[PDB]
Amino acid sequence: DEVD
Amino acid sequence: SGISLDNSYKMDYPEMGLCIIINNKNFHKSTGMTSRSGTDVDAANLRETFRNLKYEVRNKNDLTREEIVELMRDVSKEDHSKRSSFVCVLLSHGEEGIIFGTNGPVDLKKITNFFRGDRCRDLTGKPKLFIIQACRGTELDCGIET
Amino acid sequence: HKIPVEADFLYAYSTAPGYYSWRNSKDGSWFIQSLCAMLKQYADKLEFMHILTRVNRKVATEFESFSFDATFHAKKQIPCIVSMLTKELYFYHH
Ligand SMILES: [Cl-]
Repeated sequence: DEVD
Repeated sequence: SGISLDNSYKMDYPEMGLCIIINNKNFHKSTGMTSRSGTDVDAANLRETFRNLKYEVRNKNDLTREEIVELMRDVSKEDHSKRSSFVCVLLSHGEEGIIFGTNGPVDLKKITNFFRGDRCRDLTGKPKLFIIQACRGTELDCGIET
Repeated sequence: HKIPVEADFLYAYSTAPGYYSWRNSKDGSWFIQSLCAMLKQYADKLEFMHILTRVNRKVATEFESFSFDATFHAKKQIPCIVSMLTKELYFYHH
């Protein structure tokens, strides 16, 4: 999970 | 003929229309923006999904902010008279109101303005869909139980 | 008659105003995975706003972040439908  | 209703967009033009997918994965180093791992999965899912809706899909990868604007401009000036709708998917870093070309940001309003009812008459009265996978800020949702 | 130059747009945002949006490096983004699944299952059956409401529930209920960094762990996401459409939109026709 990574953020944009 | 009998009674008519017109509560739904006419979607039986000869073509469903364009689906432009802008998939930005790798950004210019000088921007400091990280590579968006997993976005190719999204781009492929979207391509197949909108292919099966009979959209003419165009995938575009790693576009600068200048290329994004020119592509939106060029696309807006195509003949949409035989197309039911228009779809644009933007995959990228973002902030509120903004999405990033590989080399810097683009105002969302600048992209969508090309398709305004008065500036793209082939699409007047037709649904223009913008689907946006990108940040709108830096808040985090902690959620609540059940 | 005229119509507003802003009418007939729909903005399907992946996340609420002001919020991060989550992307999984292996499965793709929460919102896009959910959107394609719901389009595949319901494009021949539901009007578009009702499809996008299923996407909202899918993202809201089925996803929660996992991070070694306490700041980013256990977070949630709600997408955000912004509609200036003047009619119902069905991707199929009669
Ligand atoms: Cl990827």
